[PDB]
Amino acid sequence: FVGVLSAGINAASPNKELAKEFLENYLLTDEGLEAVNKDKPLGAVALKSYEEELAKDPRIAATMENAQKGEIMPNIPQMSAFWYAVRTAVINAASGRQTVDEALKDAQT
Amino acid sequence: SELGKELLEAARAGQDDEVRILMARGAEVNAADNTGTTPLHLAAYSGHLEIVEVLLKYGAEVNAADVFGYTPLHLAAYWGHLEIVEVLLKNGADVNARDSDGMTPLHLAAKWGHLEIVEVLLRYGADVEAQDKFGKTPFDLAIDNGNEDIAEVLQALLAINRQINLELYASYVYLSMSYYFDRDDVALKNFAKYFLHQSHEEREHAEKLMKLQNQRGGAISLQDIKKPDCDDWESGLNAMECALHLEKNVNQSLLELHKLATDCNDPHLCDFIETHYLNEQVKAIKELGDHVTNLRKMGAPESGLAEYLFDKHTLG
Amino acid sequence: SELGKELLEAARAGQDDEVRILMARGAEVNAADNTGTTPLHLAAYSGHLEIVEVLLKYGAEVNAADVFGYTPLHLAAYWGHLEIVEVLLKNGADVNARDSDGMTPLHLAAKWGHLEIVEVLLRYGADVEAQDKFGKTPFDLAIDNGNEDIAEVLQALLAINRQINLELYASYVYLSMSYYFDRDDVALKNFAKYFLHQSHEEREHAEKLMKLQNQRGGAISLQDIKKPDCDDWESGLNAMECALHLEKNVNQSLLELHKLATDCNDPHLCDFIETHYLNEQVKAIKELGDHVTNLRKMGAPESGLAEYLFDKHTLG
Repeated sequence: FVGVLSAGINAASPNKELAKEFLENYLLTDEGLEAVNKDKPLGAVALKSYEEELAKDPRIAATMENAQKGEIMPNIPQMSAFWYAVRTAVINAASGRQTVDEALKDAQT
Repeated sequence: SELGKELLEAARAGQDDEVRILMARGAEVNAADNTGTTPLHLAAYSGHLEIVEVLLKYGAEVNAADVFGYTPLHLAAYWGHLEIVEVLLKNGADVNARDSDGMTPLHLAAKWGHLEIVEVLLRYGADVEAQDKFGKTPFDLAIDNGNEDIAEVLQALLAINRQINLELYASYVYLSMSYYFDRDDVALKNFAKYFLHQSHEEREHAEKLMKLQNQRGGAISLQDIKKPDCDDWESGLNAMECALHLEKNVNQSLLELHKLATDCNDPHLCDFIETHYLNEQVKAIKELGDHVTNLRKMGAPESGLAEYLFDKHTLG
Repeated sequence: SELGKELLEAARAGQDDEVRILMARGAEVNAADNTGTTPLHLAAYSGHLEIVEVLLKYGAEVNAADVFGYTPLHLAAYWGHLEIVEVLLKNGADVNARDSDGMTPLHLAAKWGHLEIVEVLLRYGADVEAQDKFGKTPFDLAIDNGNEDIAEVLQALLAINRQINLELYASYVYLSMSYYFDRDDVALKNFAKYFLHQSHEEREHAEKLMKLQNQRGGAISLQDIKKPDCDDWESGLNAMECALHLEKNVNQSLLELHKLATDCNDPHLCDFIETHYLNEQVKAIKELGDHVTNLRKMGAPESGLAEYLFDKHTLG
């Protein structure tokens, strides 16, 4: 699961261009991600050049390759039932109460 | 299970002192968890023989299946622990136990390449021809994983058992032939005498192969003997031709057995075959072809005078 | 079929002169109507042997099935014509032909009470155990219609064939037992020698029953010989107890055979059984019970010294 920390602008904002300038020319650049990473890092980031700066850490390279070959997290509420359905699937799998197909088609519906 | 999980922790960890004290307190030995895993299962998976021994001393179940079908023998064969395999078989473990996949412990030991486990399992009667859900025998799992010596053992054993069954089959065909020739409408006594002699010779051939298999330490495994193709042969000529066809089939299977023995680097088996079997087949085929050509030249089957006189002069 | 219906009318009516002239003109013999009825079918249904003979001389089909499955042998067996049944069997008529109902000609001849047809059919290998769509054997059709002598013949034949198969079975169990006792981990030579002797004696018993069946004019019919129950016996005591159980089973089936022979008024079979079989069974059961009690008193199986010394002193 690719979990992406993003910066959403409020939809009631009359401050569109100011925050867009702050996000594009200051945040999502080399020095902005550098300044935030001096206190707490962000791992794999979205900006390409700063990914080339951080790719000397092999943890960051492993994170970005798993992220680019991974599945993006769904933005939909049915995902909640997913976390209620398929979890029970492995509770029927590793415990052996059901088989593979039984647990997975129980998580299907 | 007031001390059952106290047995589970020692079975996971391997403390003979802990289980000795728990048996001093009378801890229950059949403590099954939610998935069926017993203290004997963990004792087998771990590979400490002492906890297994004392668990069997207090009467633990040797054939307890989990929710996946595995017994302690399955897990013991997977991880390659010889002594616990031996003592499980010594306490009445079922050697042909199937899991959810239908895989016997022999499947596992052939898939992973443990020779001594395979041999001890073969000693106790493991089925060579058991197939799993994919239709794989242990021979197939041994060739797919590069365990060539296991596959050699498994192939030679099956081939010798099939030759034993084939010699037992041929004796019964000759019995049928012999008692056809003394029906009151087929009154040929020397034909019947000849075929009874052949029946007893083939019984001796099969017994020789059984004795050889016992000298090598292999496992004899007997099958059904199927009934002959006819109850009614038709003449002396037709029965002689069927007997020739039969002995040629037997000779061909013996040649395949010899080639298999030569691939497996077994000079003793090769010399046994070519000393007791390969020259007798040649003699028998020569004699039966002699009988067929003489009977055809005399004018049989459509001459009843020919078979009477062949009965008197050649078989007499 | 320019002369085919001209053959049908003579087959319905029975004129040897008409069919002689039609064969002088070369009339076709395989004239099938819309329902498959051949001139041979009507020749059989009518019961004139000469037209059947000349139809087979010109190559009529002996196994021509109609739309209901009947052959000329079926109709011949229904109406009770012995000579045409004989010459159809002489020309290669299939004796186990099934109709639409699965009823063989033996079913018909047993249902209607024709003895000589039943006997000629049994001589050529008719199946005693053939079932029709209702699951009825010819024995059932003979008891349902009051043909008690047919049912007697059919019952005695089946019983003697089953006794032959049972004697062949017991010889193979003893062979298994014998070669268990010379494995290198079961090193008891005199046990093995004893059980090989028993194997050959049972082979002789079966051959005696086969010779008796040939003297009476009955039909030997062989079946499969099934594999013994174990490959691994466990001790000398356990094998002796299994052998005792086996010989008791054989004795019980012999007593049932004797009672059946007494119902059928067959003094020769009764005297044969009680002269060659009933006293040997008593001797064998006495000896095997002797062996079992001595082995139990010496302390076997849990004393390995007991079986060694029994091997030396009793079987030596």
